[PDB]
Amino acid sequence: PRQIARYRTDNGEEFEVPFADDAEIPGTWLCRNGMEGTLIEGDLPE
Repeated sequence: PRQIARYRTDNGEEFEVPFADDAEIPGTWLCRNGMEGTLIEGDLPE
């Protein structure tokens, strides 16, 4: 989806990253801090 994705890091810092509508949004992504932040409700867990 074409939304601004927001990954919250271990520090609680929220990270904004604009994706296109062709891209799927996961709840983990390496951020500019060097930590995989968790986007608030994203992909489907197994």
